[PDB]
Amino acid sequence: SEVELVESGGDLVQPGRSLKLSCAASGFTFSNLAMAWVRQTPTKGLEWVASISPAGITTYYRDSVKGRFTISRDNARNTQYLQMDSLRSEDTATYYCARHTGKSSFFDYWGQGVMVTVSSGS
Amino acid sequence: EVELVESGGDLVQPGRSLKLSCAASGFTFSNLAMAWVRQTPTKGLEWVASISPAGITTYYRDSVKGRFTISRDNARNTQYLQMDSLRSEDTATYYCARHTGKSSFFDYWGQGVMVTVSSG
Amino acid sequence: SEEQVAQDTEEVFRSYVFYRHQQEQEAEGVAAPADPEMSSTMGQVGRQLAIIGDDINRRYDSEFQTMLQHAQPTAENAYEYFTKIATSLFESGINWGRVVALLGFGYRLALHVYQHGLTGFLGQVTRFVVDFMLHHSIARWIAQRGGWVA
Amino acid sequence: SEEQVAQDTEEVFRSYVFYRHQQEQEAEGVAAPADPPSSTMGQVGRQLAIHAQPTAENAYEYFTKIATSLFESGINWGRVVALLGFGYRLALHVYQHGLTGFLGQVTRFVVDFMLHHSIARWIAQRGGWVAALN
Amino acid sequence: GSDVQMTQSPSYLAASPGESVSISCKATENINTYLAWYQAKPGKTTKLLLYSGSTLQSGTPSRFSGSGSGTDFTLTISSLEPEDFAVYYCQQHNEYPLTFGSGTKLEIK
Amino acid sequence: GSDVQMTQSPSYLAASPGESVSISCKATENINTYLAWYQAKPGKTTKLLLYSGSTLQSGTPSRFSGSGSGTDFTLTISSLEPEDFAVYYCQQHNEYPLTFGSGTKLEIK
Repeated sequence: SEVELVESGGDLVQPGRSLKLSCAASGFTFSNLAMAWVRQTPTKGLEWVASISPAGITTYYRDSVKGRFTISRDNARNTQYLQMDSLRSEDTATYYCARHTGKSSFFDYWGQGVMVTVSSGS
Repeated sequence: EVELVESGGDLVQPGRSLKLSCAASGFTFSNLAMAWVRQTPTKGLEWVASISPAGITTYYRDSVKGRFTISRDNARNTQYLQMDSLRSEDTATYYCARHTGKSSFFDYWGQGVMVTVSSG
Repeated sequence: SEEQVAQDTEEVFRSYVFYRHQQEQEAEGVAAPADPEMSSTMGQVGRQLAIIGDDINRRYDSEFQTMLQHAQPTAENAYEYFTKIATSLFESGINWGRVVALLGFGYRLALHVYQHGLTGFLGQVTRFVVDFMLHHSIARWIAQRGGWVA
Repeated sequence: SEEQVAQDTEEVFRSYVFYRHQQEQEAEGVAAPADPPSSTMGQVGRQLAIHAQPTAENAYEYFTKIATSLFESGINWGRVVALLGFGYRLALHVYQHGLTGFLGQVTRFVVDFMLHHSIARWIAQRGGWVAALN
Repeated sequence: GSDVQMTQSPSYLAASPGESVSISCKATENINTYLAWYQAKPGKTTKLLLYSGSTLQSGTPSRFSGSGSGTDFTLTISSLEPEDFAVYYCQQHNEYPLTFGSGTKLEIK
Repeated sequence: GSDVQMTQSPSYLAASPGESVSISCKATENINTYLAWYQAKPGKTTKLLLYSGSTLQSGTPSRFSGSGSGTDFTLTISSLEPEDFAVYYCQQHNEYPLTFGSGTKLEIK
């Protein structure tokens, strides 16, 4: 029916640790469209983090997260993931779930946003 | 009847100089961009440098920026590659290549010239 | 044969509308991450014809160069050869460009009627194509040139 | 008017062959190193160089009429642009195999054919050249 | 081998229903005509307004209009309606990595 | 920010006249469809086979065919001819610096 994307994997985490995000989807055939992750940094604006092919074979990453972040998906459960390893004080942002319109690189629908904060204290 | 022939190869010690030269025929030389590609014994195939048809604009790869200089004499139907301060990583077979049109793939190639850098 | 080309249309048209559909949902900008890509004679004919579309002149423009390369026009018999070709764009007749345009019309027929129609309209459109091609001498015109393999 | 389309072709065609040549040798990919017209009819040459919503219970009558219209004699906007493209292939391929540059003598050949075979009037009856971008 | 950077302008806009208003989005490098516009509201989900510089997305009102050459783009809201009060982001989809803009807030004056 | 690196596979291939065969060329970053293929013979000069992923170069036989999305490309020789035994290199022409592949040598089986 109606398209909806819901994220859940937000938390407060220490620097250098790991954290895996999860985005649930409904309202469309999940195994037919490419998904992506976008984050809203307190200073560095809006950043595209990663995108993944419909079947998950091909993945694109941005330079600042290449090697640390891993994007994945489980088409059986209509869910995509974002495994953030070796977190940094710059990875703290609001992470949004986004669906590519078709085979293009702009996004039909978005998620509501999940909060990830990387900090030791203060 | 296009043919490209390079000639400026030799065996040289590191840090010295060496100037390559590529002669062209079978087309209007002053209308197409030329390039140099080298085949490294280890580092595969590398695009080295390209030059505009009139020679005003030149592109270089990062590893050769500052040392290699590409030039051409459209009056003499010849392009050059001035290799200064050669290194043990610059030894390869250097090929002459002609851009197809305004694109970055190559119509015809040269026969190949051998440049070897070694401290003895 | 006129009967052979009639049935070869079934695979040529279906292979045409399939690849015509794969390019109408291509990217608009840089393409999203795509999975790696890892076919009869009439099935491949539909693929080669699947490009172009409304720019049928791209077939005419290419047919210009190849026609300018075949007869090799000069300046002695040019005005006779020039007005003859220019008139051939508007005269009644059948050329390879108009046949591909007919296929593209079937694509817009099968597609645009599926949206506003009660059913999926793939089988009923090949019926519309075979009936029209067989009648208006298109099947005979194609057959006398060797077949779809052209 | 037939008078408007007749001479406006000179600007539309001369701008058409210019932009048609500018894209035939473009940078299919990244460009190699390279060294270092705003009127209505001037832009029309560039725009060309680059409804009834059918139903079900009475479709077959409207379908076979249109399908036959692809082969019949007549004038549509596609054939007019195709005629322009022929002038491009004429001016280009004859410049290569000709002693001189044949742009002025070819625009005459194009206008004459349009004026004769009622094509120029057909364009005028649609409003003019400005009627193609719809 | 640098990244395209989108510069949105202005950052803060104050208008009233009925007025006209425009937002500029400039790119450091050429992006052809591939620029998308998004509409972000505090409560609701983000909406796709335009793509490819000028093509309206299914459901976008006709009062929205986008113009853009190669590195200079403009979004234009003609007759401003109360529903057209949100934060607007431009994103180029001409090359990877995809790049958004800082954002433009359209507040009520 | 980094250079695209083409990974050709397989490195060594042995086939016979008449058979069909394909060679894969992968890119580290997106190169859209701008991949060229070259044919290198021991005696003769290197020839341009394809460009822009699928466009045959003037003079290339119809048995050559290339397909490729964005980071995954394939060269395909349909009906293998005895003259078609050589070494093949893929090169991206989507951004500078231009990058070639390691190479694939096609010997006689």
